[PDB]
Amino acid sequence: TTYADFIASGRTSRRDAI
Amino acid sequence: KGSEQESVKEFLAKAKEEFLKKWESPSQNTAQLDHFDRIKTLGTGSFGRVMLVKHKETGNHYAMKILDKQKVVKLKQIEHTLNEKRILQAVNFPFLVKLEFSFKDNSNLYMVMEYVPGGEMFSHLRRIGRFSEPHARFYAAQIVLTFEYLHSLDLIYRDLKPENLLIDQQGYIQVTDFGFAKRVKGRTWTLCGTPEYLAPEIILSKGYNKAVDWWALGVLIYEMAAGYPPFFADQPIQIYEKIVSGKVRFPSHFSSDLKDLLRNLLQVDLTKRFGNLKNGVNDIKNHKWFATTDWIAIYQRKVEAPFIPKFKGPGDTSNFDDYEEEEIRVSINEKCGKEFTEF
Ligand SMILES: O=S(=O)(c1cccc2cnccc12)N1CCCN(Cc2ccccc2B(O)O)CC1
Repeated sequence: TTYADFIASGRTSRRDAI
Repeated sequence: KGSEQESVKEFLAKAKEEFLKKWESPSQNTAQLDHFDRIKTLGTGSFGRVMLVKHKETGNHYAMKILDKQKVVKLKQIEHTLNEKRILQAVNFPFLVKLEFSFKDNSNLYMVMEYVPGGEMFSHLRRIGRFSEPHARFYAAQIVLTFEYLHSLDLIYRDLKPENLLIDQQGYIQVTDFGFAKRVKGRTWTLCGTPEYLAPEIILSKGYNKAVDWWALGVLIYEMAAGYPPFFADQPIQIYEKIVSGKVRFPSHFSSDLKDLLRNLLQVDLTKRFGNLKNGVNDIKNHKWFATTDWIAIYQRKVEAPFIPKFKGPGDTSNFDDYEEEEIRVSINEKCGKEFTEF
């Protein structure tokens, strides 16, 4: 599922600006 | 309803007058470090920390944002930091964090805001997974009003994301960060923001205007309602390709009204994007997904919240992480005095 892909992206934690 | 919106126009005219007064003559040095008892560190950043403190005479708890002047200068954040403080001390709206005190010393800048123990939407969203559409819509409605307010002051926000939104003890939102907020009448060009939330015209290095905030609202509603953002990937560059592609995939459980709203907010062509059309914010306030939303009631904090973070005491820190506790350094010598004279 798309959520599984998200919980696999490494971008599930707080996201910095940039 | 038409009387309601003449009311809205009169309100915004009054708020602009009051904002410009505090904007043109900012408050300064309205407390000092010795006035507070430090309790615990609530977050860390490249150029400062946030600490939970308690006012000695009042007993009230505050989040105290402490910025190292030397690092602010090093990381080229002077303009952003001066803007965050100047904006916060001038604005006045129910869904913004409340700046109570600010001051500076030889080493640091301090901003002292009412403590919201519920913490950031981010951690609640990630723990719970996603919010139901009524739940998402309650939050979204407050961002819509908040952008109406900020935009009426010619303020572009540019920093919307669950990380920068608190859930207070009545379950209502407080917007936290204003370092990237700027007073701008037409377009601006700074490449700033968070990859997942960046509008296509930011990525494409063309100038951009307040429509980027309505894009970011679409991202936020999507992330709240789905549990993941509409554009994600391992690396920022892959995110940007998805954003400019003009394609979004919606979860199967999204209502038809929500999809139609989001197609108009996540509109890659800023000249077609809701919030940036002839009728402005009313195309959003009048969209079918918001038919049940009592905008007056939301502003007045009369709607009952779908979620109240567990009340565990007004000094509870359970919704924040644990950090190594370190001294607040204050030099015997003034640092970066000229950079921060206006603070
Ligand atoms: O700590 S906060 O949640 C916060 C901010 C404002 C008012 C608050 C009232 N009560 C509680 C917490 C509060 N919040 C404030 C910190 C800003 N970051 C992280 C951060 C931490 C340290 C320095 C900068 C930054 B930054 O962004 O770039 C995240 C959000």
